[PDB]
Amino acid sequence: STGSATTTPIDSLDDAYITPVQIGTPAQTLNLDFDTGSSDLWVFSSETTASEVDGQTIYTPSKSTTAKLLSGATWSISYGDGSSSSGDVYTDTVSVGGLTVTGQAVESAKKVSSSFTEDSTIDGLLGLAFSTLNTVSPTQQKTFFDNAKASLDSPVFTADLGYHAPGTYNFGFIDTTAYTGSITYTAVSTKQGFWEWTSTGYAVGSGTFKSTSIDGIADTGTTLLYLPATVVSAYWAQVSGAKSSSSVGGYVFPCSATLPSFTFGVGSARIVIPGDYIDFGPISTGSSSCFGGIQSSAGIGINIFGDVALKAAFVVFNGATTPTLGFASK
Ligand SMILES: C[C@H]1CC[C@H](NC(=O)[C@H]2CCCO2)CC1
Repeated sequence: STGSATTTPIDSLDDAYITPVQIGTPAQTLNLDFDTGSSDLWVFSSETTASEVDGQTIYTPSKSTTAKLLSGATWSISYGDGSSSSGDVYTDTVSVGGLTVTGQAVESAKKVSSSFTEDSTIDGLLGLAFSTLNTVSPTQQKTFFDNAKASLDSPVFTADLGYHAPGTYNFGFIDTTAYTGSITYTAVSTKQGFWEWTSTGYAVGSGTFKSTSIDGIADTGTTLLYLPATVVSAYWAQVSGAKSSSSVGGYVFPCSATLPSFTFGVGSARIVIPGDYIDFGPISTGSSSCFGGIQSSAGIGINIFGDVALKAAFVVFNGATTPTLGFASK
């Protein structure tokens, strides 16, 4: 089997991407944030504290003839951005782009933190990291991909995120029309539960490539590119007037600037992030200070190849017995 679904930016800045997902019988379609940096499929629901729901579409398990309470199971998750959610668990039928999993754990939120409430466009998350990170207790649950994997034509999924445009998540096949040149594959460590890999270096604009190992995670659920402070300083030094602002919470730059590109290495291959992809717009409405899309990972504890990097590539998440990651230009 295979599946193919379009993923759409939630706003004009590509702050996140939402993908429609069918849950239950008859189908209830919710728009979920596919997150390769976590491993829970959770949704706003009829069980979510009423004051914490503000415009989201909810899953109502009592209206699904295939929903079953997973007795005694609870979940609770906290993300790197400080947000959180928790609740109980149902199993139900879940379909993405024509690919169906029966008996998928659907984690129903009883509580969500304010950032979730305040984002009316995201109805929940669909985790695509390794199932070892799943938070369900006392019986850990599998991700949608892990459940689907044995049925797929090939044990892979791909992320093809757009810049200020829709893109595609495919399951079970590689669309050879969706990228240019060849796909370069690179090793993955699953020791922390992430799609963790080592970039071979970077360049800023038309500058020379610096060969240096940068360990980080491929994370579709993180907006920006978080890299070591040395790398990030070298980038922003090429933008007149750019500075790190403790009050704003990272590097800002004059909105009048033209940003240089940023290149990252994948083995001997190179992925170029155009300068425009690094512009996250005014820090506040009407401001001439703009927020940068490349930020320091110092204090996070891990480097994160988030959407800013991933959207510049066609990315293969290879879930073979020994997982790997592939990157192609597009
Ligand atoms: C238990 C699991 C729960 C999900 C966590 N994911 C994250 O915080 C994301 C945001 C940035 C890095 O990846 C990782 C631990």
